Amino acid sequence: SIVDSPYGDLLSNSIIYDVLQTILSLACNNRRSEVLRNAAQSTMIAVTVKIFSKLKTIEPVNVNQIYINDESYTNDVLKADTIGTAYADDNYGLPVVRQYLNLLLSLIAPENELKHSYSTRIFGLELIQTALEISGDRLQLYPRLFTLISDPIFKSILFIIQNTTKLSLLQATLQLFTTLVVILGNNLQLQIELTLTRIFSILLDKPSIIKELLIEQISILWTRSPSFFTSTFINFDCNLDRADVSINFLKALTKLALPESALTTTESVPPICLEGLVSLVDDMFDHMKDIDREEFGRQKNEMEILKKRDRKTEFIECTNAFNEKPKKGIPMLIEKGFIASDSDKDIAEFLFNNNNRMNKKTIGLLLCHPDKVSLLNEYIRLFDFSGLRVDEAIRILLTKFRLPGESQQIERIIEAFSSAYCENQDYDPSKISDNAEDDISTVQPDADSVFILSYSIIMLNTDLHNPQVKEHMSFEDYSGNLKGCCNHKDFPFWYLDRIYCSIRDKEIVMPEEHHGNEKWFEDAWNNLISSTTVITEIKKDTQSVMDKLTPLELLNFDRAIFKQVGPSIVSTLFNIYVVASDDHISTRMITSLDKCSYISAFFDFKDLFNDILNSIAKGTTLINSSGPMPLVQIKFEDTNTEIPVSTDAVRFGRSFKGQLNTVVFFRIIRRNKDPKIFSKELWLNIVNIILTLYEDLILSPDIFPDLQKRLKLSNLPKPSPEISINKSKEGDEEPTEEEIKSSKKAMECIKSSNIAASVFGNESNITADLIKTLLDSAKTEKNADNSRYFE
Amino acid sequence: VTVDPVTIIIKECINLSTAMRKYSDPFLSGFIQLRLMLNKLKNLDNIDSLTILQPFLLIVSTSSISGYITSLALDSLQKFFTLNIINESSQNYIGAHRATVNALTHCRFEGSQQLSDDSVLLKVVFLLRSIVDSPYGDLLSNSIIYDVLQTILSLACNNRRSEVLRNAAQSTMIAVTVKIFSKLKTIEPVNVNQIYINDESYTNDVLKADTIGT
Repeated sequence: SIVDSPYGDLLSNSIIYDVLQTILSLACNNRRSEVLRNAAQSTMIAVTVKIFSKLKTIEPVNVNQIYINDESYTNDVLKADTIGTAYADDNYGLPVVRQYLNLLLSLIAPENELKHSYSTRIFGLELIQTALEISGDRLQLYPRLFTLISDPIFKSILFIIQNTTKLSLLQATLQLFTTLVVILGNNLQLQIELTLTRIFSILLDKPSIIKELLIEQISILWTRSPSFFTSTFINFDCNLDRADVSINFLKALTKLALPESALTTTESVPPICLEGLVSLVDDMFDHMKDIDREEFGRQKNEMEILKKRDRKTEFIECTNAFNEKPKKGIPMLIEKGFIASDSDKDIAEFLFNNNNRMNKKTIGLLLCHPDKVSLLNEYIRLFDFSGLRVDEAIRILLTKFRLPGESQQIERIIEAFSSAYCENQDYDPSKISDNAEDDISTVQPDADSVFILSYSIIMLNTDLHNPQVKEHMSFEDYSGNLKGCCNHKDFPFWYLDRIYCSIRDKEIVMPEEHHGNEKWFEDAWNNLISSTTVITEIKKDTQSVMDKLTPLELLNFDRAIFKQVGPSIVSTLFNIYVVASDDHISTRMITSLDKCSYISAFFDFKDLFNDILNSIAKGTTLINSSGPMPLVQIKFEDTNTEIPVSTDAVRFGRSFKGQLNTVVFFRIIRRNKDPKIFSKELWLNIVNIILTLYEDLILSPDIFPDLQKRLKLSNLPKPSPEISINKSKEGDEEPTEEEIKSSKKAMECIKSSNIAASVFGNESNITADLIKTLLDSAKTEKNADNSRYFE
Repeated sequence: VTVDPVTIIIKECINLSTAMRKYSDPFLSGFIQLRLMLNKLKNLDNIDSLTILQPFLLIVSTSSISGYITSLALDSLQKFFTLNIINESSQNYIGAHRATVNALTHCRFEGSQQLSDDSVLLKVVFLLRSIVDSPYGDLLSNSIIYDVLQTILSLACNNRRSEVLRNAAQSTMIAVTVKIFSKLKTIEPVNVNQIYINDESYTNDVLKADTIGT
């Protein structure tokens, strides 16, 4: 009651932190109660809602500044329940929300698995999910909370996904992951790539229940994320130095859609995969609302992003060559379009940009060379420091470098760092002594001064973050060691205090941490955190790259992804349509096939379009190439009609899939706008289906009667029937009432298929090929089996 | 707010559907239908909130379901409320909230031992307090709020329950009384000239027995 009131909002950070501690201790302590625990959980949920709502109305601080991650992640611990039996003294703000997020992380920490129960971890994940769903982008604006979400919370999420079996923790973890990807997906690209790769790996090889839950949550991911698979394609497949997340995702979905994949997997997965594929097709179709395909054809240039995306395989080959040996890799990179020129500026730019798919230790070993020492001077000139209190400069330098073991190369690295630090910061003669806590106008060492300070910093890190070294290093000893420093003077007390504390409660992050096993997950996440979340420069972009793309380029990306993943999708769609048995699933499948035909016709994919149409024709089971039931024409004694009872008649009347595919096929033919899209097999199939539908059933030879009336010729001779009877019941007993009504149903379907306007009158289907095939498919022989209609 | 509430709705729908499937028919069908309808959507406009809440309210009101399922349903309802999924900018929000409160009032279930019953009843009472003490609860109806008073007071006075549940019911009753008379402070007074005669009967309303539960 207090917290959810203005009086609560006028409290202090320490008080509200103690409130959080006590309420959460009551909520997540066994042996207390159940009703009391639920009340405490609801109270904690409400308090979190209020806290982050208050966070929503606080302006950001230092928007233009660059943040160097230095705060520790193990400063808050949930103290044991004992109730019964800026700075503090302010009015809330960022300190309380930061400490609350830190405590929540301590709840779900991957190194605290043995110290907390599963209900506590699920509750912590739920609290984090509520906080995210309340704050979102406004939370993304602030740097420390975004760091605590990027590195450690997502590390915990990935660890839980990889190494859990309770499935109740897994459900909460997957829900939080989906919430993160939906809300703050555009700023957590690397984490999403890693998590999705792990999920695909686990899903393609543990009980089936885990895979079912994984696929269900990831399914709820793609439906609601705006225009999925194409944002993923753009951000990952076309960005290089990453993995083809979208293409691999679609390939795994196609591999998991067949019933052969329904085996040794939960049977509810295949419908989910089919929904995903249908969603991709529908998204592509919706992207073609009003595009005027002529305009698409008029386009000449291709997006340079796609051009580089087509060059990715040779990029991987060049990267492997570079990792093997730089003296051979560099000529290979400069031969192709990756490296602009042999100028060291371009080489430094490349070595700075793509520090994700380049062996960092190999980079360090290469860069120690003399010519590579000149390259190193240019490369560190490429950096940007603007102060950073020396230690943050060291962190920046070591983010994308593995220091070689030998001391000579370390000396070269540190001296180049000193020179670049001097160059990138213009010192001033102020040089204020104590009683000056800032670093811009005050601390101003020299080249050898910062050299000594940086060597001391490295020594302090390697001495204070190794458990195998007895004792530690104190502030007094370190300060005494750094006597005889800048300007032959000593550093200020505040400066050394800050440096010592910063290197104390944070280990310097370095890439290529280990090589082996038993720490593979820690190594992977270290090579992730080394890239981001140590530097968080907010670009304040309006949205993801999706919105800043013109509709033509969006359609181009759709065309590329379809070119990659089309044949597989259409193959699995036809497979499941053949297997399918239910009415609704078959109708949805054939609608998806119709949309696929439309999309193939839009992008002028002749092979795919003819493949899908020919598959429809062969599934029609009406144009097969390679017992005999004579056809019977039915005329009543009243209300004269025509009911031809033939083999194909009953075969069609007892084929739901047959009629569905016929009507869809002729609808597709109706929609067509180009004649030079079909194939010879396609034209043969359509001419044959129309001919066999003319032999019997309902295709009257009244097509284009205007010409017949022009020459005053009579109606065409109707093909004779094999066994024609006239009924007086309104004998030899050939027809049956149910087969009669089945033939009537087939007649109704065929007359509803509007064949005449579908095939002939479309102003485009009338081309040389159609009439040429019509003439070639003629008959010139007088056998009895065909004399019934030969003339 | 600004957090695409349709995503929260679909998450709760898939959660409840998965729970029912694991525990194991019209309720699951309604959840699936709502799932599809919301999936083919982009915001919450042009669709009445009563349709969104109807499966959840129906699964709350039904008597022959397990306590775990209705507990999950009530948790989903409270998450819907606390995130303001249904607001003043939604169709039939008056009807939606009135239906939610009506379904809560006549809640029933069956299942496990007294601890689970106490937990689900506590969730019910918390949701009723959260909704009445809010503006939306102020925009309820006379009969609905009278029924809320009847149910909460009956639960409080019943001696066959636990102690914590009775304390929670007492606290909620005090809060609801405070809210009712605080609203009474704002109503424009009735005729101050005509003389009133106390012909209205003094005893017609008798507290009913507890009905929510097994």
